[PDB]
Amino acid sequence: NLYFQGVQHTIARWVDRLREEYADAVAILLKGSYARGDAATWSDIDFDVLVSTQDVEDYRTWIEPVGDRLVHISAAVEWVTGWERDTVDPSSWSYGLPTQETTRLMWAINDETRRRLDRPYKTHPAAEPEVEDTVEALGKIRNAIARGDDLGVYQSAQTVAKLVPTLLIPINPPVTVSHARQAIEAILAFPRVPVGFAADWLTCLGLVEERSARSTAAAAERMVRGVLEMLPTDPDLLGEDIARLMNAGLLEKYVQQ
Amino acid sequence: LYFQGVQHTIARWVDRLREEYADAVAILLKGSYARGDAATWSDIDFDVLVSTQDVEDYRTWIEPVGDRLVHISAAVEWVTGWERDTVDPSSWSYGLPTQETTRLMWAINDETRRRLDRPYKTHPAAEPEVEDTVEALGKIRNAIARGDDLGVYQSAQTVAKLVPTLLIPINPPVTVSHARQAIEAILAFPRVPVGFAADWLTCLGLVEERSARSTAAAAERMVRGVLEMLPTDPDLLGEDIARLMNAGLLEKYVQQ
Ligand SMILES: NC[C@H]1O[C@H](O[C@H]2[C@H](O)[C@@H](O[C@H]3O[C@H](CO)[C@@H](O)[C@H](N)[C@H]3O)[C@H](N)C[C@@H]2N)[C@H](N)C[C@@H]1O
Ligand SMILES: NC[C@H]1O[C@H](O[C@H]2[C@H](O)[C@@H](O[C@H]3O[C@H](CO)[C@@H](O)[C@H](N)[C@H]3O)[C@H](N)C[C@@H]2N)[C@H](N)C[C@@H]1O
Ligand SMILES: [Cl-]
Ligand SMILES: [Cl-]
Ligand SMILES: [Cl-]
Ligand SMILES: [Cl-]
Ligand SMILES: [Cl-]
Ligand SMILES: [Cl-]
Ligand SMILES: [Cl-]
Ligand SMILES: [Cl-]
Ligand SMILES: [Cl-]
Ligand SMILES: [Cl-]
Ligand SMILES: [Cl-]
Ligand SMILES: [Cl-]
Ligand SMILES: [Cl-]
Ligand SMILES: [Cl-]
Ligand SMILES: [Cl-]
Ligand SMILES: [Cl-]
Ligand SMILES: [Cl-]
Repeated sequence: NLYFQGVQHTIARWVDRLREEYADAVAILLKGSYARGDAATWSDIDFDVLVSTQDVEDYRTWIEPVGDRLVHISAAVEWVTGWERDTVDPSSWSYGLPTQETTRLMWAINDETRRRLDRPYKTHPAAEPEVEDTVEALGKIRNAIARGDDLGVYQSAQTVAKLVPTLLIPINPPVTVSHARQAIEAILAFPRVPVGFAADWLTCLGLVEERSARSTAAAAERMVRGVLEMLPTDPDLLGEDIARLMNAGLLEKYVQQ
Repeated sequence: LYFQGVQHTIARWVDRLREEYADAVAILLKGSYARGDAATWSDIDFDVLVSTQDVEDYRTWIEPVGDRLVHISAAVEWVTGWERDTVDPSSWSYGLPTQETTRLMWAINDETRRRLDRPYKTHPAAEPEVEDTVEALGKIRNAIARGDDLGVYQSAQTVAKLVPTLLIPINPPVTVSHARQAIEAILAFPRVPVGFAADWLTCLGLVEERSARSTAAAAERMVRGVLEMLPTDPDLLGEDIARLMNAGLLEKYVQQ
């Protein structure tokens, strides 16, 4: 645990080093595990270096000694305006959940940049519901079952499990997450889910010790049917054609035929 | 006999789409029916390219074909944005270059016909992600140490999703047209580390049985196996990464 003090010193030391290196820098922020305070042995030191130069996107890596160990350091160098702007795009690592991308401002070039970038996180909105593609992936599962392709079953079930949260988010209390592992935690904790959710979702994701093509296909059939019957038929939320088809009973008829 | 009525349904839908979209310049058949490998639950997949800029919309019908219902979908998009899309890697291919099958059904003029009547649309391979593969191994290691099985499984999936970006440059070039074929092509890579085919499925979590312990062991084998097979080229892997590997420092970090 004296490793951790050497890392904190490495972080402080790197901030000044990054400044010296990037004349176009306007702000330097700590990200990831060390910004959250939950780092462990193999955690990386993660920096964003925001610059004034437009269209810049580069990725730096260092391996540096801390006592008798080496630590991995990384920096994403990015145009400041591009970095601020991506707050309107959903994260790709949260299964569609809205996110709080943890930031700790280390340095900023002036007062106004300081005031603007001194926030505990950068937000991202939820990914939109994908009813149609969830239903298609169930179709792929059924096709793979019919032809005896277990691997195809497992693959398509992952697609169903990756998409289902986009359906469950709107009918659950608002929750955000700050990192990938926590996304699994928030989803598993959703108060409003169909019967069997926890085990079914992990089976379909493939994050279990034991399953079969039969049990996996079964989990997906339960989940899709259970979730669709819980969804409000709102055209702005789900899409006009989708809500219409659900209200007409056509989507149900299709799935159950 | 069901698939024959589908063919007639397809032809009928093109006329329909033309009539509904005045701003249309082309309609293309995509997916299973464009490949000719469709089955019972396959969907009829259309791209409807419009002259109207910045348009992105997604349509859905459910239609009778004899004694069954068929799912029909249309992606409506600015013709020019559709065309520009070739510069980005597909999201569904584990980083493999792709040939998105395209069968042009209708085009507004002879020039549009010629610009668009192509057998597929291409996307390039995703670039190698050495750093993120190593980080995900780091996460697996932290997860094991705290007894978090789910964390091990999750971060092993990350390792497995990135490893193909590493194997592509040391293997004969291959492209795929759909997601299921991506798995087949990757399992068929001839130049891979010891244990690759079995381990990759284990880490992806596409197997009947594994444990946190066996999964971590697979990812350790894999990552160490793949890195020693990579050329230390700055253009391929990135400047820092190549330097660090050539210096021995990345290996030292991973094995410490
Ligand atoms: N995966 C987790 C890591 O993601 C990012 O870094 C990673 C970048 O996202 C990676 O960039 C990749 O993802 C970005 C964003 O999609 C793409 O623009 C880029 N072309 C693509 O290569 C880049 N090649 C490596 C860098 N470590 C974070 N900055 C740090 C985080 O720990
Ligand atoms: N996943 C396979 C399907 O992918 C696409 O469609 C799907 C679109 O890709 C989906 O759009 C999603 O993906 C696109 C592209 O990333 C995003 O721009 C969009 N915001 C996001 O919602 C849209 N919401 C549903 C539509 N069926 C293909 N056009 C059809 C294919 O069967
Ligand atoms: Cl992290
Ligand atoms: Cl939101
Ligand atoms: Cl799908
Ligand atoms: Cl998955
Ligand atoms: Cl998906
Ligand atoms: Cl994580
Ligand atoms: Cl967590
Ligand atoms: Cl209807
Ligand atoms: Cl329904
Ligand atoms: Cl397909
Ligand atoms: Cl066919
Ligand atoms: Cl071509
Ligand atoms: Cl995965
Ligand atoms: Cl990934
Ligand atoms: Cl597929
Ligand atoms: Cl295969
Ligand atoms: Cl190495």
